[PDB]
Amino acid sequence: MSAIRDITTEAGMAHFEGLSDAIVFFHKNLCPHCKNMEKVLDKFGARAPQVAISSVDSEARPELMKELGFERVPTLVFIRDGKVAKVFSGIMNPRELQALYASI
Repeated sequence: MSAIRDITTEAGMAHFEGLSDAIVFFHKNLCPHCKNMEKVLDKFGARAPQVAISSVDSEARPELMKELGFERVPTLVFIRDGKVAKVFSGIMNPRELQALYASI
């Protein structure tokens, strides 16, 4: 169990138009690599109640990835005022993810 769950039911620009401060993780089904970042985001969100964090299957949501320029990779996307304010593809530890968020 963790606070980071797959949401396809509302995601992308039409959900971003409603939000003030949020984070979306574009994970994949097969690849073991994506599965780690959920545990990182859980520990990151546990001490930050005021940000809306979720994940989303990039193989179910490929029409969005076309607009941000993503290929097939574990991408963290950060939304402020409904605008993409910060973005990166890959994995990191929860110590260093604090500086990534602080940079925004």
